[PDB]
Amino acid sequence: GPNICTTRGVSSCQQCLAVSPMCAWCSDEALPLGSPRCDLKENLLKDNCAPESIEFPVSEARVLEDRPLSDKGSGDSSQVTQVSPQRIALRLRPDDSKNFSIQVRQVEDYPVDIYYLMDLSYSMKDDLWSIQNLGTKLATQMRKLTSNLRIGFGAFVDKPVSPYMYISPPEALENPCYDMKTTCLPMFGYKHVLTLTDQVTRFNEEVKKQSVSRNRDAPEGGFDAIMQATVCDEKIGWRNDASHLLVFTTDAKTHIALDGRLAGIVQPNDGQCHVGSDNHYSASTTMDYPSLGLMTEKLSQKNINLIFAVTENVVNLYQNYSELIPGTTVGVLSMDSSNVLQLIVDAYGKIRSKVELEVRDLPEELSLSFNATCLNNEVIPGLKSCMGLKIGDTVSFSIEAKVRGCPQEKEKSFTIKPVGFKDSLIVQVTFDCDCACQAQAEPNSHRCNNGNGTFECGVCRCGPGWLGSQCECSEEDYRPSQQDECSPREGQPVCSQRGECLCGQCVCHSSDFGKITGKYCECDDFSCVRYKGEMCSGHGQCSCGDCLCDSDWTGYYCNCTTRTDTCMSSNGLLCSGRGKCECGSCVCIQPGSYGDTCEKCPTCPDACTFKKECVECKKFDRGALHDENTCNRYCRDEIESVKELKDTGKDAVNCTYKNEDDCVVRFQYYEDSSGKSILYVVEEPECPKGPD
Amino acid sequence: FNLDVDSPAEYSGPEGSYFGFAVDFFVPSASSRMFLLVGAPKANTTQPGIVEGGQVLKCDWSSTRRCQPIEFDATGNRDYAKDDPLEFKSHQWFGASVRSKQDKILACAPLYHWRTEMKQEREPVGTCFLQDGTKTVEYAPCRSQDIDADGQGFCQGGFSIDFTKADRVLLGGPGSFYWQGQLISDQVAEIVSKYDPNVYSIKYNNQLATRTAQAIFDDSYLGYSVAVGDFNGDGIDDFVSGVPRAARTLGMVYIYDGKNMSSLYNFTGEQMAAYFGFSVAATDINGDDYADVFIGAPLFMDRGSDGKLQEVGQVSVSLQRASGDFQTTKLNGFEVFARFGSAIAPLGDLDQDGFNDIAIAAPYGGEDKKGIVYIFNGRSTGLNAVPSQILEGQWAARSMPPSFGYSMKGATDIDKNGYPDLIVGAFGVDRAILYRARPVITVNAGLEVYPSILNQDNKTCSLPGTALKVSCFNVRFCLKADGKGVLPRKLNFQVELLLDKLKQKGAIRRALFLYSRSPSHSKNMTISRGGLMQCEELIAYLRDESEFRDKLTPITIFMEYRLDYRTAADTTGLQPILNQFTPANISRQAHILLDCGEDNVCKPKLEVSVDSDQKKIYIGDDNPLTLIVKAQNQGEGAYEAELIVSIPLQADFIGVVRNNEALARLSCAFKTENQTRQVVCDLGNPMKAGTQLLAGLRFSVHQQSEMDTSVKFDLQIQSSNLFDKVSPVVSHKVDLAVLAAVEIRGVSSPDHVFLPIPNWEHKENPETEEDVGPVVQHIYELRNNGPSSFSKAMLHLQWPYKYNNNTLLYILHYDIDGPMNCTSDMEINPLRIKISSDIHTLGCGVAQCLKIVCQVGRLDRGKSAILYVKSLLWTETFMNKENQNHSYSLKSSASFNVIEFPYKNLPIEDITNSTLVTTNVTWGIQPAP
Ligand SMILES: *[C@@H]1O[C@H](CO)[C@@H](O[C@@H]2O[C@H](CO)[C@@H](O[C@@H]3O[C@H](CO[C@H]4O[C@H](CO)[C@@H](O)[C@H](O[C@H]5O[C@H](CO)[C@@H](O)[C@H](O)[C@@H]5O)[C@@H]4O)[C@@H](O)[C@H](O[C@H]4O[C@H](CO)[C@@H](O)[C@H](O)[C@@H]4O[C@H]4O[C@H](CO)[C@@H](O)[C@H](O)[C@@H]4O)[C@@H]3O)[C@H](O)[C@H]2NC(C)=O)[C@H](O)[C@H]1NC(C)=O
Ligand SMILES: *[C@@H]1O[C@H](CO)[C@@H](O[C@@H]2O[C@H](CO)[C@@H](O[C@@H]3O[C@H](CO[C@H]4O[C@H](CO)[C@@H](O)[C@H](O)[C@@H]4O)[C@@H](O)[C@H](O[C@H]4O[C@H](CO)[C@@H](O)[C@H](O)[C@@H]4O)[C@@H]3O)[C@H](O)[C@H]2NC(C)=O)[C@H](O)[C@H]1NC(C)=O
Ligand SMILES: *[C@@H]1O[C@H](CO)[C@@H](O[C@@H]2O[C@H](CO)[C@@H](O[C@@H]3O[C@H](CO)[C@@H](O)[C@H](O)[C@@H]3O)[C@H](O)[C@H]2NC(C)=O)[C@H](O)[C@H]1NC(C)=O
Ligand SMILES: *[C@@H]1O[C@H](CO)[C@@H](O[C@@H]2O[C@H](CO)[C@@H](O)[C@H](O)[C@H]2NC(C)=O)[C@H](O)[C@H]1NC(C)=O
Ligand SMILES: *[C@@H]1O[C@H](CO)[C@@H](O[C@@H]2O[C@H](CO)[C@@H](O)[C@H](O)[C@H]2NC(C)=O)[C@H](O)[C@H]1NC(C)=O
Ligand SMILES: *[C@@H]1O[C@H](CO)[C@@H](O[C@@H]2O[C@H](CO)[C@@H](O)[C@H](O)[C@H]2NC(C)=O)[C@H](O)[C@H]1NC(C)=O
Ligand SMILES: *[C@@H]1O[C@H](CO)[C@@H](O[C@@H]2O[C@H](CO)[C@@H](O)[C@H](O)[C@H]2NC(C)=O)[C@H](O)[C@H]1NC(C)=O
Ligand SMILES: *[C@@H]1O[C@H](CO)[C@@H](O[C@@H]2O[C@H](CO)[C@@H](O)[C@H](O)[C@H]2NC(C)=O)[C@H](O)[C@H]1NC(C)=O
Ligand SMILES: *[C@@H]1O[C@H](CO)[C@@H](O[C@@H]2O[C@H](CO)[C@@H](O)[C@H](O)[C@H]2NC(C)=O)[C@H](O)[C@H]1NC(C)=O
Ligand SMILES: *[C@@H]1O[C@H](CO)[C@@H](O[C@@H]2O[C@H](CO)[C@@H](O)[C@H](O)[C@H]2NC(C)=O)[C@H](O)[C@H]1NC(C)=O
Ligand SMILES: *[C@@H]1O[C@H](CO)[C@@H](O)[C@H](O)[C@H]1NC(C)=O
Ligand SMILES: *[C@@H]1O[C@H](CO)[C@@H](O)[C@H](O)[C@H]1NC(C)=O
Ligand SMILES: [Ca+2]
Ligand SMILES: [Ca+2]
Ligand SMILES: [Ca+2]
Ligand SMILES: [Ca+2]
Ligand SMILES: [Ca+2]
Ligand SMILES: [Ca+2]
Ligand SMILES: [Ca+2]
Ligand code: NA
Repeated sequence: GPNICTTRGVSSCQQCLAVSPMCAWCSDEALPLGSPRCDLKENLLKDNCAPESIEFPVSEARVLEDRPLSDKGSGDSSQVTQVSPQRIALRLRPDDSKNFSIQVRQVEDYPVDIYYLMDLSYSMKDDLWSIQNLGTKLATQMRKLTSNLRIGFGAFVDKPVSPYMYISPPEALENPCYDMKTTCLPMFGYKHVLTLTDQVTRFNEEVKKQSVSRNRDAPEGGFDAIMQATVCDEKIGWRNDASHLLVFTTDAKTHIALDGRLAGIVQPNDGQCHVGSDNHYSASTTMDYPSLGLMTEKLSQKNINLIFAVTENVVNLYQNYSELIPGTTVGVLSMDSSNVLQLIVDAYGKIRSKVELEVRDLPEELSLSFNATCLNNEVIPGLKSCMGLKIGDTVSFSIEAKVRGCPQEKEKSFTIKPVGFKDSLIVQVTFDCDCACQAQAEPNSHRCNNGNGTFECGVCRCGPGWLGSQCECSEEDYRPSQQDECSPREGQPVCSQRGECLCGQCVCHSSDFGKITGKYCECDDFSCVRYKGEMCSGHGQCSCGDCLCDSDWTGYYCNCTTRTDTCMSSNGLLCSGRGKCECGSCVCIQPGSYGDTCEKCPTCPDACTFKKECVECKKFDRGALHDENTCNRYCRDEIESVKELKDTGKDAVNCTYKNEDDCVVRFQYYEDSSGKSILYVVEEPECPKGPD
Repeated sequence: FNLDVDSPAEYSGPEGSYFGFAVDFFVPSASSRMFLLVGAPKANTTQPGIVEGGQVLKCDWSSTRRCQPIEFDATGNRDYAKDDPLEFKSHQWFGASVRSKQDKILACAPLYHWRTEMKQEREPVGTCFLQDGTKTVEYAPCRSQDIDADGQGFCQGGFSIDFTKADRVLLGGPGSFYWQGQLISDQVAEIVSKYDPNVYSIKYNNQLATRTAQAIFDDSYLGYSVAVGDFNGDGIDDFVSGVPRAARTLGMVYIYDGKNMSSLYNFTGEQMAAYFGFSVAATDINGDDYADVFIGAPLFMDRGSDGKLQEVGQVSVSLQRASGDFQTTKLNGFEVFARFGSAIAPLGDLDQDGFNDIAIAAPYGGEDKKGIVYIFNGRSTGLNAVPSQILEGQWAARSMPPSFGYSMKGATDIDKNGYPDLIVGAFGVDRAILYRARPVITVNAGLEVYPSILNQDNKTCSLPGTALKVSCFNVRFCLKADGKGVLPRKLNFQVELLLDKLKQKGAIRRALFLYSRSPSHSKNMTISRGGLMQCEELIAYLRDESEFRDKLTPITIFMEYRLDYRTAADTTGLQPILNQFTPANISRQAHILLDCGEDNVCKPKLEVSVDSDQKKIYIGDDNPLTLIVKAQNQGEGAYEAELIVSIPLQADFIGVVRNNEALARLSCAFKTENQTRQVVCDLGNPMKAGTQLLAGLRFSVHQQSEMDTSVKFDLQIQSSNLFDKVSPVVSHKVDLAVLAAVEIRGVSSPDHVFLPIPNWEHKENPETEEDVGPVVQHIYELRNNGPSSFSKAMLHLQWPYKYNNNTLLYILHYDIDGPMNCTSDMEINPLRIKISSDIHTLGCGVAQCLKIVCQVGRLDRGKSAILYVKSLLWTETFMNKENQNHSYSLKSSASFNVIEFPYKNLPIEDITNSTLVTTNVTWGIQPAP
């Protein structure tokens, strides 16, 4: 019956496909003039159309490389694979979509690179001493998580130039500590010391050879060193298939981009490598500090994990900086760097506890929506990341690619990759805009009857004036002609009053606004909805009274964002654990909760009624969390069985409950004892007592 | 939008000298000539033994683009002793800042180093040079005997500079006092009069200067940038400075009183490391004589469409009000890493429209990163956030980014054409370029057709050639033009006329001119500046009845006017420009006589009505409001019939409904024309006789505008007919209503207590919480979810205080969160306890009650009031409760009553509800079975 295909696709085969993915064309002359030329695939068959002469392209997404997921990262046999599939060919027809899927695994026993980038200001003299044996001491703990481990070393202070440096008296240059009654190395921006090696002893050796320097003002130039350690891939020696950890150790605030102007340095950081044979950052005196955006871009590309190991006095600072460079982790460092070891280990586990997907080179007219299956089979819609993972775990993501219109390009390739991973899914997208029958087109006249029009795909379409089925009438004045059924009925007006019916068809009036199309001039290029004075909220194209939303917008008005970042809590939890993110805004579900991310809930039950489930789950193998098999994931706090309860310490919340065995269980929990969270249980629950 | 980009003046300096790092105009009062001033911070000079001392070049504008170095100082380093220099001018970056007020030029060397006279040093105090004709003094406030970093040793004074209106210098020194930064202002008179070449540390009398502060303010870089303007009563320029590292690199902008360096207002950035305060500017952007603040944060990261951070830079625009409060909006860059906001240059009134304009630079934007400069026009409502012109760098890099836009300067009509011009610096390629503003012309066109209604049977005038007569009409078009400033007397316009525009491209040409016999006709035209609305007539006829069939489609007469501006250029080839908000064309339309009665005139009978929707508009939120209209023409045909729905400010037009297949899908549009907001819907052209329409117009009315009765829509149909052209106007009132979903909820923490209490010993005279029992928290929340707000409410808490002389839940202390005060009818915590770090129900009905009453203020949508009641379980009571083992449910209850609303002239209704909160005290040990 009358559909969208038979009212918009009748113009031509290319536009027939352009109408709808469900449309089909007919290239057979046998079909007499009167029946539709663009219709459903079935309807064309039903109208006895030659199956060979039917143009019906189908969108597909076939996998080209489908390597399985590795079980061990130390696999020297086959190349380690942590993402499947690896390559997909996507082919789309106008305004069509095609969904696909990807599996990401946190592979057990993956290789690790650790570059130790160290502040060597005078305050770090004691730190430099405590890490003399750090190497071997580190190699042991890392052995528990990986077999193949390389480490390296690098140091920084600040740009060897005024005002950051002492340049007078002449003795201050050779020894910045001339007045402090001792000696320290002259100022240096960044020097690479030890290229990433598996010879752990080399670390200890090189560290003991190091010595500190001294800066004039408090902020230093670590950002220079961070950049250089990131993009000088060869010098540092990052391995392709290895987790990259860049440990940044400092006890002071830092210079940022544009600070360099005081020094007479106004050339913006190029993000390129500038550490040569001498192993010193040569651009230090001529190039400004890198901006946070630049550092982010390069860290993301080179798959480097920045770890901020800073002292108490500057923690909050670097914490706030970290929130501007996503994926970066911050740890609290002691004044002598005694706890740098556990900091690194704690950071590593944090790093491999999450999987977030990123997209590179995504074509303009192409949109991607995500679903995330992180836990069991629970499908989280509109999410492209998972958290609270353990090494060995595997998450899944469902992806849909939809094209708006049909960009007549050649071939485009984009990348869906998990952040910091080497492996990736490469998508080759191809667009089937026009029909194959258009290649064998005929320029003009000749075959298209006695007229001088044009003929392709078994159909004709004349030029200016000629509106006949096969080049009939001229520039009007050709009598009433056909009069035709230029309307869905006959008692209705002709051509939607937006044109006159000339020669068995409609000729739509012009409009200053935009374009009027359609078989009956019923298509409007500018009558789409409005949200705030703008059409389609200024985030969508108007197509025959319909809004075709832009790559990150949805809804009938094109005013609903697909973003989730504005729904993330301080917990890294979407709308805390209390609601869902609809249009970049948290809609709170948890009874009596509110706030931009549902953070506020003063009438929610005390924390005891939640931690209890973990105690029943972890320590008694029962409860709701057990039944749903979410114990390991949701209950991550350490739960230690204790003899008695204490009164000493701070923040001791006494929680009690009666279990299925009618025994009174008592438990207390610590919070930020040191960023951690403990939970003690009295090992002897109060039970009834027999005779008897 | 009016800046010439075809023929801009291009100036050049020595390569590597950073020619263009600083720019300004030189407008001396001793001459009728004007010049360009360009700083070349790294320029080599003839100063003996000085490498890259830097210089400032004066550039001629009349013809030859020649640049001459100004001779501030030809001497090299002065000596403290033999082979012991007192100063070091090499790499001093002289020219890094340049300012000029009339005959006086101030230039600075922010990297000038100084030995001091106490010890061998090399401290960058910085120095400046003030020149006036031939006299040259050296201003160097930071070069004092307060040395080292804790003092003004590393001040780098002159890093940024500016003059005030009363001839007073403002100077920035980012390095003073451990890089806290410093502002120092001196009278130009004293800077000159007190100069003494034999004194290296001159003290000026009327000096204003910020002073050292606490060490938490260190490394803030006060004086990184400076601008001046008035921000209080007196007409004295106050001091505005950027402090980009302030507040943990959030960045700040300080404003000091121009009279006595007193602090006035502060601004604070919102994203760390964004370098908020890198550039500042002050200019009145909305023509209200109140200077407005512009702040640049070139490394700001906004959130992309994907949701990811992206460095695009941001500019803060703060409109000053007579109140003292600023009205601030924000403005983001367009390219990543382009550093939009690196330079903000006021232009004065670039297009002479009555409001000042401003230029913002993204010196690393554009393809090939050559540099972009965006122009923003001002208006009454503030700054128009959409740039009217982009300026693209024309030079590619060599070893450094061209940095086109890194420095700029405007507000100086250098060719005296009535329009201020603009200098842009590109120090990366040692280039500076001057863009001249083109004169702006405001032209209003006229078009009328006689007669409007064509009668095919009225063959009046003869057709040239044949003996036939035709039904003809007159087409008269008019052009008047005028523009401020310097621009030609006569103007050449290329006007072209088109008959039946909406009916071409293969359709039939339905109306022709008398001679050309075509729908098209062009015409050269030359009008005079002012009010001479020069007009020209044409005679267009109409094809014979048989020639065509269509006679309902109106005949649209189209007129467009071009401009031969390639001819109207000045001597130097500065072509004029049209006002961007003026339409280059205009349309009128004639209609053919059809079904207009015996009198040959169409007299319609238009009438419109709106169905009583009975919908209420609840104050507080956005309300879906769909008005249903019936527009009927119970008379003759109404040409250009339009439905005019004039709507109130509180309303926005969503669109015409289309889901209903029994409702006409009209073609409507929203226009803000004049000071009236209204919706316009096409009802047919012509809306034929007897025609009747039913349409739905969806609206959304955002309210919460306090005391009002209702909102009204006015509807009227109007046509372009001569008789009965409109319909009676119809008003439609929709009542405002009040609705407040107010709820109260509670909770106990814990909600249960198991007996016996561990380690609990009975003390006859209790002192601590530990001595009494466990802590029990009851939290009560009164929250207003509903759209409407309420102004006053009462909260009543009933607390189970005692059961037969036994204390139960002993209240220690209660806290409050929100607009409410509370009062307990009994003394809270009588025993002064402090430290830090079959189940029977005991309600207030069967127990001694402690009442807590609370008065609640205004709770708007989404707001709430919270009562935290912290109590202790009186363990003694439950142990020797005559006997031990028993199960008790301690019940407290809270009710609320909303008593007042702010919407006084509207039907209200008191709101009441309540909840209860229990704490169950039971025995986990059951000695049975
Ligand atoms: C825009 O933002 C900027 C930046 O945030 C604001 O600028 C700041 O404004 C605050 C508020 O005025 C300033 O704080 C004040 O600092 C004064 C500086 O004195 C310094 O030198 C003296 C010696 O001459 C030292 O005594 C001070 O240091 C001592 O104390 C500090 C700790 O505060 C220690 O670390 C030191 O070791 C010293 O012991 C300073 O170095 C300071 O005098 C002033 O103190 C008064 O006010 C505070 C409360 O704010 C009181 O605690 C204090 O006792 C003083 O007030 C009492 O005493 C006076 C008499 O002395 C009485 O008259 C009063 O009635 C009262 O009894 C204060 O701490 C800060 O310096 C300044 N920063 C900068 C860089 O400008 C702008 O305000 C803001 N503008 C707007 C419009 O918002
Ligand atoms: C103003 O006038 C001065 C001269 O008075 C010019 O400065 C000269 O600039 C050139 C380069 O443009 C310098 O030549 C280079 O010298 C380098 C070594 O000297 C530098 O470093 C030492 C360190 O002690 C300093 O003592 C000395 O002052 C310099 O700072 C060499 O490294 C260079 O050779 C190599 O590098 C270059 C670039 O990679 C290669 O092209 C060469 O082939 C070679 O491999 C080079 O010789 C010269 O030293 C500078 N002179 C001075 C006194 O500083 C300014 O350019 C000029 N400015 C303007 C705008 O006119
Ligand atoms: C995008 O734009 C559309 C159109 O304005 C927005 O739709 C509106 O959404 C609001 C949400 O509050 C709807 O209000 C609701 O009305 C119902 C009754 O129908 C009521 O029960 C609810 O309590 C609520 O008040 C409103 O109906 C709707 N407007 C219409 C008529 O389309 C939409 O919110 C925008 N999306 C976003 C999140 O930007
Ligand atoms: C780091 O950023 C946090 C915000 O995430 C800052 O916390 C708030 O800072 C504001 C502005 O100074 C204060 O008004 C609030 O009192 C702070 N709230 C909290 C949670 O403490 C914090 O000050 C920043 N710290 C540093 C050193 O930069
Ligand atoms: C993610 O999950 C949602 C919810 O199941 C999916 O939403 C549906 O998508 C189909 C098309 O694939 C639509 O026909 C339905 O109308 C959608 N339902 C709702 C309620 O939105 C979504 O498709 C999933 N994403 C992917 C890539 O599979
Ligand atoms: C510095 O001068 C300013 C004015 O230039 C003084 O500001 C005055 O403050 C008083 C209150 O003490 C106000 O009532 C006046 O309106 C202000 N004067 C003017 C002219 O507006 C300020 O008091 C001075 N600084 C100090 C420390 O006294
Ligand atoms: C018949 O048509 C003629 C020609 O258009 C009309 O005559 C013109 O009417 C306009 C009215 O604005 C006058 O300005 C012109 O001067 C008239 N032209 C001439 C040649 O006189 C006339 O009005 C029409 N007559 C009737 C009764 O239909
Ligand atoms: C209006 O006058 C202009 C001249 O100002 C005429 O332009 C002529 O057009 C041709 C083709 O561009 C030029 O080569 C001639 O030099 C022009 N002739 C003259 C007289 O200079 C133009 O013909 C006139 N336009 C109309 C429609 O009358
Ligand atoms: C008649 O005037 C209208 C309105 O000024 C013109 O519409 C603009 O045309 C330009 C150039 O084609 C477009 O880029 C704009 O989008 C249009 N503006 C609006 C508001 O739609 C129209 O082009 C003019 N017609 C002719 C033939 O010059
Ligand atoms: C809570 O109590 C305070 C103190 O009485 C009230 O705040 C006062 O409001 C009065 C209005 O007459 C003012 O004159 C006082 O200046 C305010 N007190 C203070 C300390 O400034 C407040 O109105 C009460 N709140 C409610 C909701 O009842
Ligand atoms: C794609 O997603 C759909 C649901 O939208 C699902 O039914 C289907 O199995 C998926 N197809 C593939 C091959 O991933
Ligand atoms: C089109 O082709 C015909 C021959 O069939 C020829 O006579 C005619 O001239 C052509 N049209 C034009 C405009 O020349
Ligand atoms: Ca340090
Ligand atoms: Ca240390
Ligand atoms: Ca003032
Ligand atoms: Ca203003
Ligand atoms: Ca202006
Ligand atoms: Ca000018
Ligand atoms: Ca009549
Ligand atoms: Na009101």
